[PDB]
Amino acid sequence: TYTLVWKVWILAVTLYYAIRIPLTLVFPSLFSPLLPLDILASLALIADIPLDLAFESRLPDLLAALPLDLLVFALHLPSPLSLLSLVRLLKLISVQRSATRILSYRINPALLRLLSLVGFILLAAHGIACGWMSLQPPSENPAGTRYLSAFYWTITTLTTIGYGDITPSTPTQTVYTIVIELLGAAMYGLVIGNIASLVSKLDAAKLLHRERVERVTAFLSYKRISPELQRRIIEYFDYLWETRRGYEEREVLKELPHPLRLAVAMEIHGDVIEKVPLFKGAGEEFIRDIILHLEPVIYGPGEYIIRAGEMGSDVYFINRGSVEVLSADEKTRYAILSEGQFFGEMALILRAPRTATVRARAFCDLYRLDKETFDRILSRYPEIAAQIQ
Amino acid sequence: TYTLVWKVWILAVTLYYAIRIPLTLVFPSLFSPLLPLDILASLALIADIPLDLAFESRLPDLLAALPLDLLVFALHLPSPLSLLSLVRLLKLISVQRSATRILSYRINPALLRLLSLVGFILLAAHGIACGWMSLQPPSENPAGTRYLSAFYWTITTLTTIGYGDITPSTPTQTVYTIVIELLGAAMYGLVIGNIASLVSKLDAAKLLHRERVERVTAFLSYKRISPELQRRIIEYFDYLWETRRGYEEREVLKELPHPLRLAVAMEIHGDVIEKVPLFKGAGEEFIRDIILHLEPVIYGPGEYIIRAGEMGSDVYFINRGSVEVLSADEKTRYAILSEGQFFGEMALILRAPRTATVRARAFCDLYRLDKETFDRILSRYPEIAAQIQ
Amino acid sequence: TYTLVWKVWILAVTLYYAIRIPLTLVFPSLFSPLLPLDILASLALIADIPLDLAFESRLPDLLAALPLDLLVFALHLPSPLSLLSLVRLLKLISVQRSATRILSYRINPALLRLLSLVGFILLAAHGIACGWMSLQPPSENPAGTRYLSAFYWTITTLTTIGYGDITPSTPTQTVYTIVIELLGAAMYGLVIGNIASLVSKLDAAKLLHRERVERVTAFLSYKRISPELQRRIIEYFDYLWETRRGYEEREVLKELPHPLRLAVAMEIHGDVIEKVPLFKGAGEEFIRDIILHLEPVIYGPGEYIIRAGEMGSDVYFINRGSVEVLSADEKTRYAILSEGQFFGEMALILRAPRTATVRARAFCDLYRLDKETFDRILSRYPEIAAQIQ
Amino acid sequence: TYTLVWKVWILAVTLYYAIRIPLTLVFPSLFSPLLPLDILASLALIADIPLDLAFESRLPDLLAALPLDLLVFALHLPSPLSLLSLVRLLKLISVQRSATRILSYRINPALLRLLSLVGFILLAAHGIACGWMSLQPPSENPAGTRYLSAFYWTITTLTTIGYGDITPSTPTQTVYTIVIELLGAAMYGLVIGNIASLVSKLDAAKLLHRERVERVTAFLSYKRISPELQRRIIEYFDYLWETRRGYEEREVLKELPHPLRLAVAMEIHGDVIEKVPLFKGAGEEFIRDIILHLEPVIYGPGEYIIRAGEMGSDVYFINRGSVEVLSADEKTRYAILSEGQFFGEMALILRAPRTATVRARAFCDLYRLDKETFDRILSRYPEIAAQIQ
Ligand SMILES: Nc1ncnc2c1ncn2[C@@H]1O[C@@H]2COP(=O)(O)O[C@H]2[C@H]1O
Ligand SMILES: Nc1ncnc2c1ncn2[C@@H]1O[C@@H]2COP(=O)(O)O[C@H]2[C@H]1O
Ligand SMILES: Nc1ncnc2c1ncn2[C@@H]1O[C@@H]2COP(=O)(O)O[C@H]2[C@H]1O
Ligand SMILES: Nc1ncnc2c1ncn2[C@@H]1O[C@@H]2COP(=O)(O)O[C@H]2[C@H]1O
Repeated sequence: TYTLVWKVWILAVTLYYAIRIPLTLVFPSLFSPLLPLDILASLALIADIPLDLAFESRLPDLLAALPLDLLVFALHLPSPLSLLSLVRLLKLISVQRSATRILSYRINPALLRLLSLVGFILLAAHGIACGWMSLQPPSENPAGTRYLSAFYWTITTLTTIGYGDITPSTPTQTVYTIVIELLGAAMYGLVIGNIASLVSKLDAAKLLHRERVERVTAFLSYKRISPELQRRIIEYFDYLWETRRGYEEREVLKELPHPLRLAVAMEIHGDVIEKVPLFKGAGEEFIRDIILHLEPVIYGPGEYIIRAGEMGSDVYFINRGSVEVLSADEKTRYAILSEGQFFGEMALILRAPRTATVRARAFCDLYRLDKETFDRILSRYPEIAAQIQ
Repeated sequence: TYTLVWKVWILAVTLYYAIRIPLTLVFPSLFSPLLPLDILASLALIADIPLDLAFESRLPDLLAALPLDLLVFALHLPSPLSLLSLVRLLKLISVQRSATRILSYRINPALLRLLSLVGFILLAAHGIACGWMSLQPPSENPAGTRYLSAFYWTITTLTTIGYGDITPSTPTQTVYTIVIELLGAAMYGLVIGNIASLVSKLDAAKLLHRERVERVTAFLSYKRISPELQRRIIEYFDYLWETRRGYEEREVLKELPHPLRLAVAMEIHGDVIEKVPLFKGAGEEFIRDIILHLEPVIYGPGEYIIRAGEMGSDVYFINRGSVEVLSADEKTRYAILSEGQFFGEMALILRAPRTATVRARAFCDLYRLDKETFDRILSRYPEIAAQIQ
Repeated sequence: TYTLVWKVWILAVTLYYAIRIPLTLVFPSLFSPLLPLDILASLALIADIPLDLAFESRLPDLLAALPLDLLVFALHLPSPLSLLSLVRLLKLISVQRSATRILSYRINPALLRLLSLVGFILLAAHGIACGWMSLQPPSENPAGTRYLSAFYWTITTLTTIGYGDITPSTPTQTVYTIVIELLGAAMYGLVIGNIASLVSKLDAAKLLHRERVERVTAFLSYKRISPELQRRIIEYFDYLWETRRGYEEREVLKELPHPLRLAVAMEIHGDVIEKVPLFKGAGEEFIRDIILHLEPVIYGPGEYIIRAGEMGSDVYFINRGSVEVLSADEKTRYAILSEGQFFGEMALILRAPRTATVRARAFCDLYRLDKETFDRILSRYPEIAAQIQ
Repeated sequence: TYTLVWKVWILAVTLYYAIRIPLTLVFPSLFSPLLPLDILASLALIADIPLDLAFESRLPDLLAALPLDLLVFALHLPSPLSLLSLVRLLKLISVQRSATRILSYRINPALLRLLSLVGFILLAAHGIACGWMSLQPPSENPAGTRYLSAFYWTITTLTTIGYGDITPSTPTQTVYTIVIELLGAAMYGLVIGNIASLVSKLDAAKLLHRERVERVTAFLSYKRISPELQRRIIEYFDYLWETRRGYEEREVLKELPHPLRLAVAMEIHGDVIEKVPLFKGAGEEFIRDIILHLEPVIYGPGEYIIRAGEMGSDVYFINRGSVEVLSADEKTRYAILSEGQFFGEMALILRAPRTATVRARAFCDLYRLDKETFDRILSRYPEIAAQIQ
């Protein structure tokens, strides 16, 4: 758990190198003031190059391990022989790999890639400003002012803005500006593509539900469906989006493995069947088997779950909604059933027409178990089929 | 239902603050002329900060509740001590959250996010123009003209255009222009990504049908399918796209819950089975059970639904098309069947070869019920199996 | 079929209006030279406004029907009272709707939307150049040269390039340039989004096959699969992509309706079962029923379809590949089977171990029919079960 | 295998032509110095135009075959009559087609299209620089310097940067700059769209797993699932992503054909059933049949695979994890089972309650075979049902 601070320190030291080595390349009078920090960074990299193998393609790390920057700056080598100090930025590839490895589970990978690209773009802009120094004619200008001008020019170039108040004056400056132009176009396209990918998946669930509703309502309007049924279906879809975020229970449950799905079924509806008087005198295997076959169904307000006098082969367990039960002819209210309650128990023990109708008060979700699955389950458990009969 | 006008008023007051507080920061001679509106806005925010809890992360609302802007403007504090008045824009986050909460169901969420980003970009452009005032050297220029120049510069920057006729002249102006450059690149990328996400889902159904047709025709061309069958399949796909928008009936129906699917089946084909002479003397449960197993099939023009003399185990209910019936050898036209009619009733009561052939005149859609599902349904209802036999 | 030329003429006349009315607004000395074309266009629009109801939201058409442009130009009304002539561009909305309606089936809808946006952008650029005339100070410059300058400026603005050699000089010019800046950013974002949507679906099948291969090979590498089996699976996937474009036969077939799927099965494998000696003395219903249950399987080179001495319950019909049959111990080659041939016929008439092994020479695709479906089919046709026994 | 070097040579020769013919159009004093290379390229194209038919829409190849460039340059034809030499770039279309044909399987097609577009954009930029020469006024400037200026201008235009330090001065230059402006906007939009398409599919598997986890956890949080079960499910999903990259075994296996799936089952679990004492004295057909019905299930740490005293109808084969077995009441550890081992063998030979419980130590993956599939398999093989009983 203590490797996170070490990785953060590696981030800090590699950013310090990325900001320092091109500035020191530009200004030779910068090696000595930051010499202690430079040697500290070098020894940190040396001590980190074996530490990567502990608690874990490695060519960039090896290239950025040995200190080329110290030799070229101490010897005051010319620019072609000092451009080899730029190998310290090979640490950035391994840093980005480690960052994607450590915090991918906590941060959206598209957003993480976008922030990594933004940081790399800022570092590249600093490097391009330093390169702009390398070709700008010498002048009696403060280092801060000329760095501000170079950073302004490179930020104008990368963002494809092109004010034109800072333009090349020498052929080498023109070649460098063409290269930076192409690089800035490439990274601006990368930024826009990353933003587009992030945005297109920002509301994936909402868009999925929207197209789900649109296709259903278009199909219904083709089939000449009355506005009442259309409004009821739209209200059901709105309730589904507001409660389950438009996710069907069956699709989510089947995507889980057998033991996790069994535990989920336990926690969702084990109490509601534990209240059930019929299923006592039975082992936990029978309970798990019957609740693994509970098919959820959502009933809107004013909908008839069943009709009295009809055959009936289903048993319903209320999960989160509230539902009312009326008489056979639906004049008087027998009782009120809420979460944790169940009805239709008479259908399991006897094959006779139902006694009373039950209608949903509001949007209620309940689990329906047909007689086929119940008979299949009790067939595997003859000892349970005795007392129920 | 009266909270919509209150939310609209909150929108208006927060936009007024967003347009006012930076302008008043720029021009000190603006606090007094808009003092009544300022105090009205302040009292509206104070009265709204408890109203959010009624009829419903809250840190921005609390930050934007108390009036920092009134204190700094009355005391004429310097710019570093008056930048704290910008906390009133924390109301914008809650405003955007409320806007996404209230009208997401009525407006495409991608388009809603795009418009919200456009409005925020306009407000940010106004703020950036005000900041451009804050660093522009003082001059004897009208407020309108200098605001027009600043807004022109910031709109040029944000849209990544960069005319260059308005460029920084001071180092602080250069730093501010770099910051605004990065911000404008970021928001232009955001705009382009939002537009790309909106466009990619503009014709999701049409693109789905297009790739559906393309894969089918490529597979058929691989299998050496004659141009006649290819043209017939293409015509069927065109009819499907023009009627059902390329949506299969089974996929749409199975995506609905059991009661809503039952009601949809009711409205689609309850009349066509109510005409059916065979199914009278039966309860509504049997009707719902049989029509819940009706598998829709689309028959193109000139296609043979069945052949006379063949065994036959299907019954078809015309839904929206028109179909013709010929003789066994197909010389004479027996009759014409249209929407609401049905044929194949003889197969349900007797297992004998069919008497006559039936061929589709135009593109007709009808529901086919095989003998297996019918026998399964009537087995559950022995009382219905009596009169049918 | 003669409405296509009329729609093309409407396209030409509305483009002529879009290019003419702003130019004539800019140059008052342009109404008379194009007066015959103007009145011809007006009468064409008048005669077309009832023709839309024949052989087929209509508010833009009604607005663009009556000739506001003729009145304002003849009366030489000022700019605020002549801006009402721009209602003729309301014809563009109906033109775009008709274009999307007529040729959506022949041209990729994303590409069609991109071209429509490009044309609208060109027309808008012409209009913006005309507006640039409307605010440019009067000068002794040729109309062609000033139009070229205005079009250059507007094309620079819309493409977010911003050279800056043409910049506003008056406050009204600055406001117009800000508006055109925002519009150009919006339409450039629209162009980029349309291009991104078009590109993301350019290789949908290829990308689907690529991710299909990648997930399979990653899962196999996780399960420690030898390089031989990995190479065989990669070769099979390459063959599948090169022949069927990565589309599984079952997925394509099940996406078709029952009669079209039956006809496809007819054309694919009716000859190969017509050669089959066992299935003669049988009606076409039995043939269609058995071939509707043919499950396709792809066998790579060197793969064992079955093994001699094993029980065996499958019959295979070669479709497009070439396959060889060896002895029971696989020393001698019994024969060579090609497209249109079949083997495994002994398993249908007798439940005994197979006599010889059969191995694929090259990548061969054949249809496998297990004994379960065959027994189910022949059970429905007892008259066919006689001679086969 | 020797056609790859020929295709590379064609690439080199067509790039040489693309860089040469516009430069020679600009500078008439360039035909003679590169005459041997020109005639070598011409003869290479002539010898390649029949070679395309060997070891394989052809109109561009025929157009670019015959040497129009040699005639116009030798005759020193004017620009309108020498623009016909640009037909040599028709070779680029066939080159791109061949490149997409040869290395699509080895390189991501989106990335390949992006690189092809980048190369075409560089060639077009060179051509646009040459066209900029064609309209630039003659001056005593070195060819290198003026080419650098033209390339700088065209790169500024295409990347939508627009510095403005190089602007048109003549009407023809203005028209050319407008055309290049539109072309640069189009290709920049193409680059951004290609980058967006590449990025959106960079982490398709990771994004799929992320949305899989998000929908599951949202559904569970809706159903009031305790943080313990939520954490267990999150840990299982993390393990699944880290091992199988979030791919379910069933989905991957069913996407393979029957023989390849059979071979995969062989290699995955043939040894673990070869250790099994019960299944000896059985043929390979029975082994393949039983292992083709092995349903994989993933059990997290601390999870109960079965419970002692319960009926039990499953047999589990450990594949990659490690699992422990305890007593019936779970006080003592019976043994330790690892990869290649199996338990639950008693359920196959006798229908009695299980003797001991088995719980997973760490995340273990094992294949569960229920009694239904085993009974179905052994029913087809009566000779195997003897010794097992
Ligand atoms: N007053 C009530 N309280 C609780 N449950 C009831 C009441 N009336 C009817 N039910 C249930 O509703 C069912 C409808 O008919 P059943 O025969 O299935 O058995 C009935 C009971 O399970
Ligand atoms: N003239 C007709 N009018 C209506 N239906 C018919 C006519 N002729 C045949 N049919 C139907 O077409 C069916 C074809 O053969 P069946 O034996 O299934 O029973 C037949 C009737 O259901
Ligand atoms: N020489 C051959 N020519 C054609 N088919 C053959 C030949 N030898 C074997 N077969 C087929 O291969 C099958 C393998 O064993 P069966 O008993 O299924 O019946 C066999 C025949 O159908
Ligand atoms: N000590 C052990 N070593 C290996 N396997 C065991 C051990 N104890 C129990 N099992 C297995 O675990 C199973 C649990 O109950 P069964 O009756 O299915 O048969 C048991 C054996 O297959």
